[PDB]
Amino acid sequence: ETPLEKALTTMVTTFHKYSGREGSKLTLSRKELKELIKKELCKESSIDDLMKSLDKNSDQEIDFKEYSVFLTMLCMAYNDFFL
Amino acid sequence: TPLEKALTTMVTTFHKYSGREGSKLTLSRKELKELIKKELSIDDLMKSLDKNSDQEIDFKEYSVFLTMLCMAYNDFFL
Ligand SMILES: [Ca+2]
Ligand SMILES: [Ca+2]
Ligand SMILES: [Ca+2]
Ligand SMILES: [Ca+2]
Repeated sequence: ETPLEKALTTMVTTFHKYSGREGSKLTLSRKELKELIKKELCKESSIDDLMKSLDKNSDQEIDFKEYSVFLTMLCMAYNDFFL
Repeated sequence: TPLEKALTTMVTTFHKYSGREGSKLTLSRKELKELIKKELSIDDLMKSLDKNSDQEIDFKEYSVFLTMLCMAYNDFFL
């Protein structure tokens, strides 16, 4: 309906358009995360550094809460460009 | 990239409402109540989000709101 609701909707579906390609469909592996960004945001394994930043449980996959934190970092940054 | 357009909606919506009164960088109770009603009680949500008890929602605090919503949307998606 409203652009905000449509925004939220994109965040949740985008997660699942990539998490279900391999392994648990609930978690983005390294590969799924790399496909995610490259195709949906703006690429060498500095994915590694990100993985590290986001992967709280050191299980080497990004679950949905963990992705939620990525989305936040992005918003904070989009917010500063905005000013 | 829709994702990007989504993140864009996140920040501009905040600012579409934060600069109406008081600091242009925070949402008062009134601005918050505007956001939400036009874009999707408050007292109990204020209490939830207002980490510093200053009675304004700064951008980080709004961030925690957006997360709450995604967690939810993620459920209705299952
Ligand atoms: Ca997966
Ligand atoms: Ca993890
Ligand atoms: Ca304000
Ligand atoms: Ca506050």
